[PDB]
Parts: sequence; C-alpha cells; structure tokens
Amino acid sequence: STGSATTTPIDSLDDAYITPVQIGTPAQTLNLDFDTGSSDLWVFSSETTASEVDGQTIYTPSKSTTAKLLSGATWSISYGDGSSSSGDVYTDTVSVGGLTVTGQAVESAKKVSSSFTEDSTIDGLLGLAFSTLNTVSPTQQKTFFDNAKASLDSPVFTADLGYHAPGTYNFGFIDTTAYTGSITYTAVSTKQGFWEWTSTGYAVGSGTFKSTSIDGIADTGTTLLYLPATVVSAYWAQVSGAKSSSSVGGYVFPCSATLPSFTFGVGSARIVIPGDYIDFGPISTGSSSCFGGIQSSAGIGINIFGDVALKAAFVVFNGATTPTLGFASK
Ligand SMILES: NCc1ccc(C(F)(F)F)cc1
Ligand SMILES: NCc1ccc(C(F)(F)F)cc1
Repeated sequence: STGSATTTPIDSLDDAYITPVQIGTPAQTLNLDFDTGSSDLWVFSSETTASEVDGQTIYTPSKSTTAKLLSGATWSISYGDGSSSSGDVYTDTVSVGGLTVTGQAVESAKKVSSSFTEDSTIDGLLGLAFSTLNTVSPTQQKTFFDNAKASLDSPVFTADLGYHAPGTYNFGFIDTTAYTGSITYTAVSTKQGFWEWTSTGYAVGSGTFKSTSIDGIADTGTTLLYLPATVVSAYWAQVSGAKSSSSVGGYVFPCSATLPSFTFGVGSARIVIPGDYIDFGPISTGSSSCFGGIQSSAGIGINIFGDVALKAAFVVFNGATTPTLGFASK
C-alpha cells in the first residue's frame, strides 16, 4: 500500500509545515507537524489543560470507537528549542493520505509548553525518526512509519517541501516525476536515533567548493539550517552588513541585501539553496534588520539540516534494514 498527503506552510516564512492526519473512528482530522527529528505522535486533546489550548483542533478519544487507553503508560518530551509536552497514551486508528495503521500509539497531551499554545495552526507532531527515541514509559511505542513499514510497497517515505508553497509527503513509493536528474544516496547512522548523515562539503554563492565532512541530521521539524561556526561565518562574511547579534540570538542582515546561495554536498552531488530561502524577514515588525536562515550549531551540539535545506531538494528517507537518505534536485 501507499499514502500521499499535501503539506502546507503555516505562515509566510515557512516556519513549519502541517499535514492533515485522520485519527479515530469516525475520523477526527488534525493538522500535524511531521518531524523526522523526533519519534512521538502526540496531539492536543480533550485532556489538555484548557488554559493551554488556544485555537488548536483537539482529539477527543471518548468519541472514537477504536480508541483504547494504554493502561499506565505516560510520555514526556523536551525538544532542542526548549519546548515540551506530556500526558497519557491511547491506541487508535491513524490514516495519512489513504495509508491506514491500526493500533498506533496516540499520545494525548495533558500539558504543553507555551510555544505550542501560541502556535494555533499546529495540532500536534508526528514523529518520523527511529523508534528508539520514543518517550512512552514503561513500554516504548513504535512510530507511524515503523508500524506501516511491513505493508508499504517500499519501506520509504519522501519529503518534498515547498518554498512559500504546498508540498507532499509520500509513503511507500518514489514519485519519479517530482525531481530532476538522479537521486544520490548516502549512508545513515542510527546510533543516536536520528536520520544522521555526513555532508561532503559546502560552497558560498559562486565560490570554490570546500570538501569537508559535516555530520548532521535531516530534520523536517526544525526551521533553519544549523551548521558549524566556521561554515556559518564564511557564509555571512559575503553579506554586506551582516553580523552576529547576541540580543537577537544569531546572525542578522540588512533587509535590503541580496543573499548568496548556499551549496551543500551529498556524496559527489550538490544541492543548491537559493539565497531567497535564507531570508527570514524582519526581526520585529517594521525593522530593517532581517533574520538569517543559516545559523551556528555551536550552542546546540549537533548540526541540523532543517527545512531551509530540505526544501531545496527531493528527500528520500529509506527505512530499509540498512537505512539510507537520498537527495535529488528539483
Ligand atoms: N525536530 C526534533 C529535534 C529537536 C531537537 C534536536 C536537537 F537539537 F537535539 F538536535 C533534534 C531534533
Ligand atoms: N523540533 C520539534 C518542534 C516543532 C515545532 C515546535 C513549535 F514551533 F511548534 F514550538 C517546536 C519544536
């Protein structure tokens, strides 16, 4: 079987992408943030503290004839940005773009951090990293992808994120009309539970390509591109007036500047991020200082190929017994 769903940016800056997901019987449709950097499927629900819900669509397990409480199970997650949530666990039927899994663990939020409350357009997350990172206790639970794997025509999913436009998540098949050229595959390490891979280098604008190994994770759940300080300094040095701002928390640039492109290597192939993808607009309303889409990973401890990089490519998440990541231009 296969599944295919449209994913849509939540605002004009592509800060995140939401994809509709059917949960329960009869279906309750929630718009979830597909996150290859985490492994919990959690949702705003009728159990969430009422003061922490502000416009989100909630899952109501008591209205689903297929929902079953998972006795004694709980979950608690903290994300790298300091966001967090926690609650109890149901099992229920979950469908994505026609692809149905029965008995999927649906983690019902009882408490969420303020960053989720203030994001009225995100009803939850659907984790797509490896199941070893799932936070359900005492019995760890599998991801949607892991549960669907056996029934998929091919054990893959693909991410085709749009620049200021809708895109597609496909499960079980590779749409050969969605990319140009060939797909270049590269090795994945699962030792940390992430889709972790090694980029072969980078170039700034039309500059010389620098061959250097950059270990990082492919993370649809993170907005920006987080790279080592040396790389990021070389990028912003080519932008007149760009500087690192401690008060703002990263590199900013005069909004009137034109940004150079950024190229990263995948084996012998090259993915080019257009300069316009790196513009994240004024730091505050009316400001002539703009926030950069490439920032240092020095404070994070890991390099992150977030949406800024992934939306420049067609990305194959190959969940075969030896997993690999595939990148193609589009
Ligand atoms: N999108 C989930 C996520 C959040 C944080 C991290 C970090 F910062 F720990 F690498 C990775 C993945
Ligand atoms: N990396 C996971 C993640 C996804 C979304 C959010 C936000 F923006 F909704 F708070 C936080 C963390």
